[PDB]
Amino acid sequence: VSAVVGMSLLALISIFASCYMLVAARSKCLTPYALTPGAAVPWTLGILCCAP
Amino acid sequence: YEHSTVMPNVVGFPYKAHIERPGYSPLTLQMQVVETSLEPTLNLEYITCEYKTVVPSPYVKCCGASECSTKEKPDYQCKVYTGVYPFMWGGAYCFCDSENTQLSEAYVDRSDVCRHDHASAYKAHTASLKAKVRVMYGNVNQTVDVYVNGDHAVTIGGTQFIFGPLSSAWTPFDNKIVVYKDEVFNQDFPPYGSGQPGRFGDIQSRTVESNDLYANTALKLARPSPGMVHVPYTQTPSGFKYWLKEKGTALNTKAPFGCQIKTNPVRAMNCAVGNIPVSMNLPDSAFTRIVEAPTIIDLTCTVATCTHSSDFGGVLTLTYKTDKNGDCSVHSHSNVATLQEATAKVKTAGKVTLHFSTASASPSFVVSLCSARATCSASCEPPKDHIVPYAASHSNVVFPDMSGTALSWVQKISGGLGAFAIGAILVLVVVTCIGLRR
Ligand SMILES: *[C@@H]1O[C@H](CO)[C@@H](O[C@@H]2O[C@H](CO)[C@@H](O)[C@H](O)[C@H]2NC(C)=O)[C@H](O)[C@H]1NC(C)=O
Ligand SMILES: *[C@@H]1O[C@H](CO)[C@@H](O)[C@H](O)[C@H]1NC(C)=O
Repeated sequence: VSAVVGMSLLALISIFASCYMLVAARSKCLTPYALTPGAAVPWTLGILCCAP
Repeated sequence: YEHSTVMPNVVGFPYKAHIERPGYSPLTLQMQVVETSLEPTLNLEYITCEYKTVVPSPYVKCCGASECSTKEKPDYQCKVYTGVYPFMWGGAYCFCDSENTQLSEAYVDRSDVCRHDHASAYKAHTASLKAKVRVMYGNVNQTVDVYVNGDHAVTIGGTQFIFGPLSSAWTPFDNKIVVYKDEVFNQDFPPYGSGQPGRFGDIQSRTVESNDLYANTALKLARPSPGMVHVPYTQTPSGFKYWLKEKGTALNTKAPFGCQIKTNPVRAMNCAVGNIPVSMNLPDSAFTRIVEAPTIIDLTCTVATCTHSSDFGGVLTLTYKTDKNGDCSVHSHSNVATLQEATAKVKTAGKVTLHFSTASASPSFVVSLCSARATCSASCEPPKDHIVPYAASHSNVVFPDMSGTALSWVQKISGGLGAFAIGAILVLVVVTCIGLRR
């Protein structure tokens, strides 16, 4: 039971960390276009990453 | 050749020893222990046995007075009483109505069966160990008695064996013990000369033949009843009988490790604990040269069936090719599984079968047939029987091999998670690099 719970927590923290880091990477990639007055994101980056 | 090995201290468990010298065929020694005796050094300090009270006939003096002097006897009690009128079957004993005196005295001395029935007390010390070991190899098969202390060297078949010292210094006997007939107890006892009435140690003696004795039993005298001749005395009963009534729980039914305790001399047997180092010096005549030994090439192993249990319920088959028939030495290089046979019968057919015992879900081990070496992996099924009367015949290991099913599942799950993490970190790195280039 200890081994099962330990493996489950390790897997959960791994997947959560990977997802959070991917989301942070997307945010850091798409931040500058939101700060530029006017203009717009290209549809390629808007399809690869969900752009509002 | 000087070689060293460690053997687990379990009675009845066979042990396989491998000897490899370059230029000669490997040799396997079958070693076993048949009985182990653990004896401590004892120094007697006293014994105890039931006592008796000696009281002589009272002295009656008519028309006079008496006065008794003290003597050197254990718990000697004497007293003089005035104003007595003794009576007998005929009539009065003296004319004097109220000028008679009676002297009474009593003491205590060890019983006449103290030599045959007694309980001794002992102080424990460091304990030495003696064992009996059966050794077989080749045409030699013999049992020898050894002192496991690192000193007693035994020569069997022109071969020198040295044993011990034991790796754990553990004894079941506490500092103070009490021995009675066939029973030993780890109960403390009062020191010499400080016994108390009604309990253990009321009567004390240095040895069975000692002439001195220490007694403390609260022997009290009383005044005789009028018109009678007798001596009234009150005394607490013997503490030895009370102790025999309520001695407690014996060590024979309480000792750990299943040690069998026996007396005369006080010792314990079959104490399964620790392990013994052994060192052997072998002659060259007992081995075989290579060019007389068959050469094995392209050795491949497989498993027929496996059911882990205390028995030998596992069989495997080995495939080979040689140049001449003969006898080879077979061994397993891991304690995960244990083989049964030490010598293998090699022939031109190229197929042999072996038995083994194991306790893991999926064992993997390296087998060696003469000079050739191969690997064996298997999957085993649990047994159905619950209770068996024979002891386990394998080392206790349960950790599965890295290639087992469960560990394989863990492995691909971990690999997938690691691949996902590597992809994520690579994506973050490239994003941050292209960001910083700006
Ligand atoms: C015979 O009996 C008389 C008493 O009837 C004893 O005399 C007593 O002796 C003691 C010893 O000194 C005296 O204290 C008493 O006063 C005596 N009694 C009388 C009545 O005189 C005498 O000793 C006895 N003799 C023998 C040989 O037993
Ligand atoms: C070794 O000798 C003992 C003594 O008779 C015997 O019981 C035992 O079976 C022998 N071992 C073998 C392998 O023959």
